[PDB]
Amino acid sequence: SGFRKMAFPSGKVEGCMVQVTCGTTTLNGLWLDDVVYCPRHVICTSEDMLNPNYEDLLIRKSNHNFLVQAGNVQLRVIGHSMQNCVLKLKVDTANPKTPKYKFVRIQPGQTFSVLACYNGSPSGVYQCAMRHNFTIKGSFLNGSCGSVGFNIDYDCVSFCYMHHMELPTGVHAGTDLEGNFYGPFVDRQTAQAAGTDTTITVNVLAWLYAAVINGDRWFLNRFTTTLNDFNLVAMKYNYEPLTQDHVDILGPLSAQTGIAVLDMCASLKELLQNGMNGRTILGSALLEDEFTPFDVVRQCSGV
Amino acid sequence: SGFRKMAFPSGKVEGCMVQVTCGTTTLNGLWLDDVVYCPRHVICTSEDMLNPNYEDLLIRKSNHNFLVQAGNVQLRVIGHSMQNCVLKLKVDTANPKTPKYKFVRIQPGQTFSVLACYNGSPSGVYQCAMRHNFTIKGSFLNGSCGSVGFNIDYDCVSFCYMHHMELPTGVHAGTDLEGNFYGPFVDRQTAQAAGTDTTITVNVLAWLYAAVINGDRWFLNRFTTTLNDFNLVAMKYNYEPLTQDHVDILGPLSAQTGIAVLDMCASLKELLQNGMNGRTILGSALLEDEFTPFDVVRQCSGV
Ligand SMILES: *[C@@](O)(C(=O)NCc1nccs1)[C@@H](Cc1ccccc1)NC(=O)[C@@H](COC)NC(=O)[C@@H]1CCCC(F)(F)C1
Ligand SMILES: *[C@@](O)(C(=O)NCc1nccs1)[C@@H](Cc1ccccc1)NC(=O)[C@@H](COC)NC(=O)[C@@H]1CCCC(F)(F)C1
Repeated sequence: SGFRKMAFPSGKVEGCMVQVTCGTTTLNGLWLDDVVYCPRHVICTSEDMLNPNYEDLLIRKSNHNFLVQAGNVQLRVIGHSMQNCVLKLKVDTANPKTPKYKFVRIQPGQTFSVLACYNGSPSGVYQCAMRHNFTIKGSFLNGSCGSVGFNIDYDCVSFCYMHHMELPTGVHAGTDLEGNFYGPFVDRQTAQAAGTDTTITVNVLAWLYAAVINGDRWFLNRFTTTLNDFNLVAMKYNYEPLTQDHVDILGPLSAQTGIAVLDMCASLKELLQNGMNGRTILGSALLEDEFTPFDVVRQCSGV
Repeated sequence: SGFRKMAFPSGKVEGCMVQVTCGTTTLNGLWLDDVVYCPRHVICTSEDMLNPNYEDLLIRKSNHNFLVQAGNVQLRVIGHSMQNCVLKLKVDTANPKTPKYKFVRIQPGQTFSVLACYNGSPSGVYQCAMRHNFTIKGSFLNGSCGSVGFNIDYDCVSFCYMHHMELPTGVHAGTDLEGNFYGPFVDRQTAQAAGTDTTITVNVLAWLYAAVINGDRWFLNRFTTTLNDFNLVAMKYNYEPLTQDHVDILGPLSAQTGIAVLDMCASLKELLQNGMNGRTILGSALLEDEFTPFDVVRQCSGV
């Protein structure tokens, strides 16, 4: 028993982190085979951040402008190119610790682990979710750019995120590993801000199933609603619409607990309308939306 | 910015996990140099758990009774002995991935990372705190015994916990790495239960400092109280007494924010008396007591 925000073991990713320096800018890189991936703004200076032309800035650079450090061993840069908002630095040595990997792009509502790094050295690991406005609620300080987000499935690391910057509200923005931003954000200095956000409904129901599996049942009731009558109330509380596909994904949790998806929706409908009355669910006094149905099944007992 | 429950990178610990089998019992072990450490109840059977004599059970065992698996390679057991509630299995091979390490015992209020494992394979990492009643609020399923808790300081792994069992309320109990239980718990079948718990006051104040550093200031006030008048109210809400030593530990956070420790105590005193009025602090609607002053300094900006 127990239910916690659990990150994947970060071992496989720690062996890939390096420090990339260009001039006075130092940030983190990801070393896979003979390529180091890092945010392209490592070539920029404080003056070059109003409206930079990265193609112009990259062509005025040479291989010797990039210092790459893998722990203590220096890596010799033999090539450089840009791929969208990411730099690809060809190095002379293939990383002997390169795990089996994929570059995948995630959707709002999906979760991933983040290995926060500073100067090529990992400081901590935690779990994150991609919000509907394409921001994440992470924990990052100056020098954390280049830190990556990932999921693991049978020793295969699926890299999904690279950290680039912090938005004015304190939320975080980054790209997939192909250099394409999550959301309408740019790697230049603008007054950009995160758009409106909604609560991930399928995740809140999955977390209510984890609570039932762990003994929290005070919020249950005999009632049941229709998918359409549930969506009318969800809309008023700024919750994402629940679809029939989400009901089918919640199926295994519904089967394990003997509580129907529309039965669970009637309890969520009441929690939104009345609140919790000073009671808690899995040690929390708010409804949690950062656990997917997969995360719940992965952590909870199958009994 | 941002503030999250952040575990240490688990890489150094993942390379030490092994699977230990004795008969039909399979659990996790920790391989350091040529010794594998695991819970001693791996030698027991369902019949032997009423009131076992572990000395009697261990003497009826031989080296060939223990199968040790490090990933795929089988480790040959050349010695065995008991150290309190832990078994020490001497193996023929020294772990080449053994990091620099210490066996340290932690106090209530301290935190540590947990690498949950099943069959010698790590499944996830998360942060935990030792409560005043010597239990932890972890996330563990059948087969998780042998999972370890640790802290890292400049590449030195200080192992502080080994998981043994779950208590009836769903909380977890284990030993230090010398085999000595945290708390009045035993590794036999009894109706044992966790004692009363208190809230860790110095941790709640440290977390209020993280909120001020991260922009949450609605709970601040102009008032100030004495250490003695604060402790009278803390006692009523089941909070641990705050000492002058705790005030001196909170000093660096007080200096960074310009808010005096007794000033912060007046805000906590008001939060306990009136609640939050539907407002949140660092995304939480309850007062968090699982971040130490160290954890806050480690994660928050020094500015
Ligand atoms: C790096 O880009 C970084 O850490 N970004 C993410 C952050 N998350 C919380 C705070 S920052 C880092 C690179 C660097 C620049 C110069 C010297 C050394 C490292 N940048 C910053 O730390 C930061 C200010 O430091 C000078 N600047 C930015 O993050 C840029 C702001 C505009 C958008 C951007 F171009 F994407 C990054
Ligand atoms: C192992 O001891 C274990 O996983 N313990 C911690 C748990 N946390 C949540 C659920 S269990 C595991 C060892 C094992 C025994 C037999 C077969 C395979 C593995 N034990 C258990 O999973 C569990 C029931 O499984 C048969 N029994 C216990 O945990 C014991 C209960 C009494 C106290 C104890 F002796 F310390 C352990």
